[PDB]
Parts: sequence; structure tokens; C-alpha cells
Amino acid sequence: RTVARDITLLECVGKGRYGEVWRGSWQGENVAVKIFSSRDEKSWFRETELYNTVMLRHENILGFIASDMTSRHSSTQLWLITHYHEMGSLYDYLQLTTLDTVSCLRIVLSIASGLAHLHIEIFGTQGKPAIAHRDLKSKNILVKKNGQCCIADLGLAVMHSRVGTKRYMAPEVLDETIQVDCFDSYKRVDIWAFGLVLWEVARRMVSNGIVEDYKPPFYDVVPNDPSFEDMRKVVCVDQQRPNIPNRWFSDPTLTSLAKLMKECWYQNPSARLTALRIKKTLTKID
Ligand SMILES: COc1cc(-c2cncc(-c3ccc(C4CCNCC4)cc3)c2C)cc(OC)c1OC
Ligand SMILES: COc1cc(-c2cncc(-c3ccc(C4CCNCC4)cc3)c2C)cc(OC)c1OC
Ligand SMILES: COc1cc(-c2cncc(-c3ccc(C4CCNCC4)cc3)c2C)cc(OC)c1OC
Repeated sequence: RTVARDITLLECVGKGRYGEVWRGSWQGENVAVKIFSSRDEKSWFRETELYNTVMLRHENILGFIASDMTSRHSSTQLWLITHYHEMGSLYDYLQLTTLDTVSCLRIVLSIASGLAHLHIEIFGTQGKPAIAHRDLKSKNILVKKNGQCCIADLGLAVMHSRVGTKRYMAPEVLDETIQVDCFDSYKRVDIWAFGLVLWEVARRMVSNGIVEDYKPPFYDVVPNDPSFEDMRKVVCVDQQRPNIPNRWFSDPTLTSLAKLMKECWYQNPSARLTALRIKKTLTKID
């Protein structure tokens, strides 16, 4: 039988330290092809090892298709092939889209659903180990045509049965007090980052004719490409948190979301809500 492996690379949709991501086509269907830099080969190995251990399948996790290693004359080429989401990342989408109550909640609940699925150990034959993502951010979330999102990029993920993006790092990572021996610590780092993503999305929800412009977390207190020290001063020494605008307190949904954010940002990691509790809270809003 024929094994059709050719993928037509059509358009580069992302480029960075990690390599490039291309919209591609296989057997007439769009796929996304991440071509790894040499600098980032470890992320290919980590994601491949994870998927070789558990084939994750969830509406809110970016769908795996294949991992490929191809020998070249002097090099090794590493590709990760996934489903393609033409609307792009949440980061891109929020730049020039505003949201209503229903679409805001649909986005954030879908993220919480994907994150809870990663975090929760499932026993038995169709089960999975618990997984922490370790690099949650709006550029690592893709928007689907049905209004839900999916979480992408498991290159830093850790299982239980490169470092994260500095802007999204939790206080205990920045002050190096994280209990590296406790898997729950990594879950709590994800929850901190989830709270920041929630803030980013909520700013784009319209209420009473008002909306905030898209900004990344801490845009008003650190530079672009903030250093580790820059972040530690803000998050650990001064214990600053993203601002909640007054106008949110005129809207019941944004008021509830502000409370939720605050409970993801406690300095004490064990005080933060769990992904499952966030899901429950979101289902009771509106
Ligand atoms: C090796 O490389 C690649 C293979 C494929 C590919 C192409 N066509 C058919 C297949 C296939 C899948 C399953 C089965 C079996 C399963 C057990 N029993 C019944 C039948 C046979 C064949 C596969 C994997 C695609 C690639 O990319 C997109 C690819 O490169 C990454
Ligand atoms: C890697 O990705 C893709 C692979 C395929 C593909 C090609 N040929 C054969 C298969 C297959 C056929 C039979 C069985 C089994 C295994 C248990 N016992 C009986 C049934 C498994 C696999 C598959 C999935 C198709 C894709 O899309 C349409 C595809 O996604 C791009
Ligand atoms: C974050 O991580 C990953 C994302 C993808 C991925 C999947 N689908 C769609 C995309 C995308 C498509 C288009 C655009 C826009 C943005 C502005 N306008 C022009 C183009 C952005 C993003 C991307 C990046 C794939 C990965 O691997 C294969 C991947 O790594 C695991």
C-alpha cells in the first residue's frame, strides 16, 4: 500500500526563535507544520515523548497529526504536524476583534476546559497522566471557527503519574521558591498564567459601549522583552497585579471575571483556584 507523506507547504504563518510554522496541505486538507530550529530541538523531543506516552484527544487541545524526523546530509530536520486553525492565535484575534458576553465566556471556558483536561489524571485504559503545560499564554492558544479555543505547544510540558515566557511567569518561578519536587506546583504556575490570559480577554469584552485596547499583561510596568529581573521586581518585590478598570464593575460578567482573576493571582500558590474550580465558576456566570 501507498503511504502518502508529501506535505505541500503553502504559507509561513509564524517565525521565531523556535523555527517556523507553515500552513500546509496533505491529501487536500489543511495542516499546520512546525519546523523546529536547532535551538529548540528539545521541545520537539518533549512533545513527541508526551504524545508517545498518551495520545491526547480533546476539543480544547491542539490536535496532533504527526512527528517527523528526517535525516539530512549534515543535519536533522524535525517537524510537528497538527490541525490548522485559520483564525490564528488568541493573541492575533484579540488585536482587532472585540467580544460580547457570550463569546468572551465561550473563549475562557474552553481554555479552562483544555487546561483542566491536561491537569487531571485519568485512571484506567482510556486514561492519561496529569500534565502541566508550563508556557500558557495567548500566543499558545488558537481560536476555532466555532468560537472555542484550543491550547497548543507542549514542548515544555511535564507529566505526573527552554523556560517559560517571562512575562507570564508566576512569582514563585521568578523568586526561585517553587517546590520543584511537587507536581502540584507546576499546575499552580499554569493557573497564574491562566489568570493573565483571562485578563487579556476580558479587556476586549464590550460593556456599556466601552472596551479596552488589546495589551499584554504588565504592559504598563515592564518593557518589551522584559528581563527576568524586571519581572521579579514587579511581580515579587512590589507584588503588582494587572489593573482592573472601573467599568468592569458596572457589568455582572466582568465583575465575576475580575474576582476569578484575583483568585488565580495569589502570591501563595496553594491559595489559587484549581482548573476544575475555575470551570465550575465559569459555568455559573450568566
Ligand atoms: C510515516 O510517515 C507518515 C505516514 C502517513 C500516513 C499516510 N498514509 C497512511 C498512513 C497509515 C496510517 C495507519 C495505517 C494502519 C494502522 C494499523 N493497521 C491498519 C492500517 C496505515 C497507514 C500513514 C500513517 C502520513 C504522514 O504525514 C501526514 C507521515 O509523515 C509524518
Ligand atoms: C496520521 O493522520 C492521518 C492518518 C490517516 C489514515 C490513513 N490511512 C489509514 C488510517 C487508519 C486506518 C485504520 C486504522 C485502524 C486501527 C485499529 N484497528 C482498525 C482500524 C488506523 C488508521 C488513517 C487514520 C488519515 C488522516 O486523515 C484522514 C490523517 O490525518 C491527517
Ligand atoms: C502555538 O503553537 C502552534 C500553533 C500552530 C498553529 C496552528 N494553526 C494555526 C496557526 C496560525 C495560523 C495563522 C496565524 C496568523 C496570524 C496573523 N495573521 C497571519 C497568520 C497564526 C497562527 C498556528 C500558529 C501550530 C503548531 O504546530 C504545528 C504549534 O506548535 C505546537
